[PDB]
Amino acid sequence: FVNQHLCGSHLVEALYLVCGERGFFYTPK
Amino acid sequence: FVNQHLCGSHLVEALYLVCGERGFFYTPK
Amino acid sequence: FVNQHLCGSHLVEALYLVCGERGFFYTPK
Amino acid sequence: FVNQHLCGSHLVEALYLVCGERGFFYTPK
Amino acid sequence: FVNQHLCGSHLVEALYLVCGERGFFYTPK
Amino acid sequence: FVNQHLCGSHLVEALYLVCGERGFFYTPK
Amino acid sequence: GIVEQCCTSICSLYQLENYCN
Amino acid sequence: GIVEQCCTSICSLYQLENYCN
Amino acid sequence: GIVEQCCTSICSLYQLENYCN
Amino acid sequence: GIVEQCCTSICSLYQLENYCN
Amino acid sequence: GIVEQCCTSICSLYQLENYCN
Amino acid sequence: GIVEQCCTSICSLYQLENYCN
Ligand SMILES: *C(=O)CCCCCCCCCCCCC
Ligand SMILES: *C(=O)CCCCCCCCCCCCC
Ligand SMILES: *C(=O)CCCCCCCCCCCCC
Ligand SMILES: *C(=O)CCCCCCCCCCCCC
Ligand SMILES: *C(=O)CCCCCCCCCCCCC
Ligand SMILES: *C(=O)CCCCCCCCCCCCC
Ligand SMILES: [Cl-]
Ligand SMILES: [Cl-]
Ligand SMILES: [Zn+2]
Ligand SMILES: [Zn+2]
Repeated sequence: FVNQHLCGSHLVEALYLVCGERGFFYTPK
Repeated sequence: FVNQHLCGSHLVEALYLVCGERGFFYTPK
Repeated sequence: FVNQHLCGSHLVEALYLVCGERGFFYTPK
Repeated sequence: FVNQHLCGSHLVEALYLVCGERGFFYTPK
Repeated sequence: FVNQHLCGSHLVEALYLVCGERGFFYTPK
Repeated sequence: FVNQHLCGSHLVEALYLVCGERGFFYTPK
Repeated sequence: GIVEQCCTSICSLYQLENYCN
Repeated sequence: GIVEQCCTSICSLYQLENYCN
Repeated sequence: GIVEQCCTSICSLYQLENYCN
Repeated sequence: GIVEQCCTSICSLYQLENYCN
Repeated sequence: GIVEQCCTSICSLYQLENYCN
Repeated sequence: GIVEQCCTSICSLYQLENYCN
């Protein structure tokens, strides 16, 4: 589903702004 | 620092595209 | 100026995420 | 609806490029 | 369809990262 | 160079919005 | 509303000009 | 999963805080 | 068309390589 | 303004909230 | 080119239109 | 780290893959 890929691209930018120096891990699978 | 933040914003976008289903860990300096 | 424009591009994206349903007024220098 | 949030993120970047120095107001509600 | 416009905005950033110095052409029609 | 890459990332986004259905050819230096 | 106009139908560049300060 | 939670329902800013290292 | 191929089905990184100048 | 402060120093989430409606 | 002009000086919408197909 | 290398020198796709899970 292409809609999943588009939403993930907005999740990575949200985690980057929120986590900041802490960092984030993105793991859909 | 400000410009370092801007590079990371595009950096996480690039990492998300390149890795894909594998995912990644983002750790800043 | 060029780099100021780039910061504003990420700035409005950050403001949109943080505020949400409230909305915001963006006024540049 | 998540599709509303995604479209809004593209509206803020469109207003920023169009309004420029004038500025914009985003008010969904 | 608004979903077409959103996906195209993600295609241009994917071509830019992939093509790099080569460059890309975007031609939906 | 790094900052030149960042400007192109926003440049292709701006060109995509402005042109629209016409499309464009992106050629870097 | 901008959400009820430019997000249910595609808006041209001038359609975004209306909401500029 | 973050894909199964924050992409099927809209997540507030704090909902994104959970996945921070 | 790139719109009719990479936007109705998810395209891998190499699928984007085809349209590079 | 917003540019004069946040584009020269990193602005925290509380500082961004001051610009919300 | 496009980078040599717009990445050193802010390009107006008309200038961007010159690069459209 | 990732910032110390890719934000000062352009990183190729192989270099980005080293940061993938
Ligand atoms: C976080 O504190 C950043 C640490 C990296 C050092 C940043 C400055 C390195 C020298 C570059 C100076 C260029 C800007 C005047
Ligand atoms: C719009 O005209 C910007 C007004 C703010 C001043 C920009 C320059 C401030 C000093 C920084 C110089 C650094 C770049 C050489
Ligand atoms: C690709 O090789 C870029 C070619 C354009 C020249 C870049 C440098 C021009 C002078 C600006 C120096 C400012 C940074 C110290
Ligand atoms: C605030 O909630 C905005 C009020 C109007 C929302 C309308 C949402 C309609 C559902 C989405 C339809 C279009 C999907 C792209
Ligand atoms: C990896 O494949 C993620 C596993 C869960 C995927 C769920 C996808 C459901 C289809 C999309 C529904 C929501 C559309 C916005
Ligand atoms: C120009 O109009 C492009 C020609 C092909 C458009 C196909 C649009 C199909 C409707 C969207 C289906 C997929 C939604 C993600
Ligand atoms: Cl930048
Ligand atoms: Cl989207
Ligand atoms: Zn999007
Ligand atoms: Zn940038």
